[PDB]
Amino acid sequence: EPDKSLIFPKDKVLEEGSNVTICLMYGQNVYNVSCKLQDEPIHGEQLDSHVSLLKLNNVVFLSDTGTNINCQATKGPKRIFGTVLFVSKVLEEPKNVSCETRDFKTLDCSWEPGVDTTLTWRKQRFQNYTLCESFSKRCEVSNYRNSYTWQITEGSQEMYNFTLTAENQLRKRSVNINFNLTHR
Amino acid sequence: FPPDKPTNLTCIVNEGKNMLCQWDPGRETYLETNYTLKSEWATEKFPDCQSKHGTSCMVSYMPTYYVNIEVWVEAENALGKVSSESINFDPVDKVKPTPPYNLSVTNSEELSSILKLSWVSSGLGGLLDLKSDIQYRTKDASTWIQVPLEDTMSPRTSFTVQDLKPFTEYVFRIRSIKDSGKGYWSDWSEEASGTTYE
Amino acid sequence: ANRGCSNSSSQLLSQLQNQANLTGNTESLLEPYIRLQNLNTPDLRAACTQHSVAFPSEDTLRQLSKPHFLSTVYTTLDRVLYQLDALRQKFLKTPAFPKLDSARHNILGIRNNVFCMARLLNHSLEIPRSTTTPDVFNTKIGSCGFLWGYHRFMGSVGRVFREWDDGST
Ligand SMILES: *[C@@H]1O[C@H](CO)[C@@H](O[C@@H]2O[C@H](CO)[C@@H](O)[C@H](O)[C@H]2NC(C)=O)[C@H](O)[C@H]1NC(C)=O
Ligand SMILES: *[C@@H]1O[C@H](CO)[C@@H](O[C@@H]2O[C@H](CO)[C@@H](O)[C@H](O)[C@H]2NC(C)=O)[C@H](O)[C@H]1NC(C)=O
Ligand SMILES: *[C@@H]1O[C@H](CO)[C@@H](O[C@@H]2O[C@H](CO)[C@@H](O)[C@H](O)[C@H]2NC(C)=O)[C@H](O)[C@H]1NC(C)=O
Ligand SMILES: *[C@@H]1O[C@H](CO)[C@@H](O[C@@H]2O[C@H](CO)[C@@H](O)[C@H](O)[C@H]2NC(C)=O)[C@H](O)[C@H]1NC(C)=O
Ligand SMILES: *[C@@H]1O[C@H](CO)[C@@H](O[C@@H]2O[C@H](CO)[C@@H](O)[C@H](O)[C@H]2NC(C)=O)[C@H](O)[C@H]1NC(C)=O
Ligand SMILES: *[C@@H]1O[C@H](CO)[C@@H](O)[C@H](O)[C@H]1NC(C)=O
Ligand SMILES: *[C@@H]1O[C@H](CO)[C@@H](O)[C@H](O)[C@H]1NC(C)=O
Ligand SMILES: *[C@@H]1O[C@H](CO)[C@@H](O)[C@H](O)[C@H]1NC(C)=O
Repeated sequence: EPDKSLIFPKDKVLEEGSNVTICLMYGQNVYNVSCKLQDEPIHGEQLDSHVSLLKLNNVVFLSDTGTNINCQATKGPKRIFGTVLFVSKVLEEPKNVSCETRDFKTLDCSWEPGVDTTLTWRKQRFQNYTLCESFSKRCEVSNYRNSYTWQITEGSQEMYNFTLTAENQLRKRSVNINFNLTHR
Repeated sequence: FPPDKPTNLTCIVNEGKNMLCQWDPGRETYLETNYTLKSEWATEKFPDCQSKHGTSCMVSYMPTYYVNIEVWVEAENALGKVSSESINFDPVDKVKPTPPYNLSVTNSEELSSILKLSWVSSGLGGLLDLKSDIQYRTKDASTWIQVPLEDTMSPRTSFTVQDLKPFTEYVFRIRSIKDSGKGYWSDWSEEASGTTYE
Repeated sequence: ANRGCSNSSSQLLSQLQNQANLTGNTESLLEPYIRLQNLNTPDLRAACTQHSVAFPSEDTLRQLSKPHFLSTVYTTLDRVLYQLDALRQKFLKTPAFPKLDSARHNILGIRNNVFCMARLLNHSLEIPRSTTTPDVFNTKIGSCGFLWGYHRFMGSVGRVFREWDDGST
């Protein structure tokens, strides 16, 4: 539209320390578009006569709500338009994963969840922890973050080979443990 | 034998906690008896307060001020069910404030017979106008001399005690209550010391 | 029904005035929301004050009679409750924002008080959707403007209650 402007992408989910290139396309009547971050100027490059590119290098994590990118035009229609840039932390590997038995019926395994990488809006909500054994082929999403109560089926099987997996919308970490039933 | 009608239904709201209500059961029934405390507004109902042990139970919801609330307790056993009388009160008139802290006593170089007091009060973030009661005494005497309560009726955070002996130490303590005279008197604050000027 | 809101009228009026003075404060809900959404830039605050939702003005409230004023207050509080419920169902984080629940309880209390006051005057009150969001900047701006308008309306209704207490005809 000659009296409007667009910006892409909208509500991008990135990882802390990556790059991004934001495009901005304004109409014909709009002139001298100037975009800014929270509080700083941004040196934009004009790809074409009506387009402008914004380059951000090594974005830093500010808050779990995202970094607002407000862009206001000096000439033409006086208004404010922009998008929110969601930056998330790096997912860590579970540390000191160990399990135990009490009465040959349940296995209370515990681990360290690490750093929380859950956002506030509807972008990233779940951080699942899946524990799947090899000799039995059983795994379900645990309801807790650093604990789980495993139920062993009958058969007097004395062997275990687990593989804990933590996955979010960005990456997926995995750690394997190996132990014995009578030795723990 | 079946229970009797409960009485002595009173409720107190501590600053920073939920509403706590107490009553007397009466006679021993020699049977398993449950006591449930009801609570509701004029247009809304609240969860029940089931006494886990004894007669008092602490509610689970947050207290809302400036709204009349009606509560009553029902006694039920294996032989009958009887409920006490209901009371209609305001949660802001049953608040028990916390004692003021950071009590400091400062002297004056010009007037050696005065001692200016200084303290801070919570007041739920500036919501309640609290009047205070100030008691002072020397270091060797055991009795406490109380200032006239009419002089400390206005909401304030400082007071100047006069008619004191020059070059003598004193001990002070304070407690606050609502301006309208309702509610409950707070506990005594920490004793602060102060020496008059020469 | 008859299990609350005793026949005392001066106490009810004082409670209403105190609730209005407590609610009509920018530090209650608007300032925490602004400090949480990273909207501290002066341009962002100008955009906040620019977009304003249409609320009844002060002269309109002062020109109306008493039952009409009570009915309009009831309807406006109902709309504010609906909008707050929508914002809660869109934000999807309850523990990081208890001011929303506090304001909701305060609005419910004000609604109960005004209903009781209307019942005391022998007047009958008038008895009467997408979770996902495409954009977030526009939603933030809209919520900011709505909170600003709500605080202004609470201040206006508090001033009207004060004028009513001064009159007492
Ligand atoms: C983000 O942009 C920077 C700057 O353009 C780039 O950093 C390059 O990283 C590679 C690999 O380490 C180096 O060989 C180059 O010398 C760096 N500079 C340039 C200009 O290419 C890269 O595109 C991105 N960096 C990261 C860490 O993601
Ligand atoms: C992480 O766990 C959640 C919660 O159990 C699951 O999310 C499901 O995702 C599927 C596919 O998108 C939906 O059909 C379901 O409605 C979601 N909820 C449930 C309860 O199943 C899923 O196991 C994992 N999701 C992600 C994104 O990793
Ligand atoms: C025990 O569990 C580990 C990890 O889950 C698995 O080891 C895999 O073994 C296969 C067979 O050689 C390899 O191709 C894979 O690379 C191994 N790693 C993974 C992550 O799959 C396997 O389930 C079990 N290993 C043994 C030796 O029994
Ligand atoms: C784990 O426990 C099982 C049984 O308690 C044992 O596994 C034995 O491993 C040896 C070495 O290969 C085999 O020769 C035996 O047949 C296995 N079974 C038994 C009953 O001895 C052993 O105690 C543990 N496993 C290992 C590899 O040490
Ligand atoms: C009714 O019973 C209550 C029992 O809760 C008593 O009232 C106060 O109870 C507290 C704690 O039990 C005591 O510390 C107070 O001394 C009691 N009296 C007052 C005036 O607070 C008392 O037995 C009865 N109250 C009345 C007013 O008769
Ligand atoms: C063992 O787990 C604990 C967590 O309670 C912590 O010390 C660490 O993650 C593990 N120990 C070492 C030496 O890594
Ligand atoms: C009283 O409460 C207990 C739980 O403490 C419950 O088991 C019982 O059914 C209730 N009623 C009676 C009459 O005991
Ligand atoms: C009260 O004194 C303590 C230390 O004595 C310190 O927190 C501060 O000086 C005062 N606190 C407040 C809230 O005034």
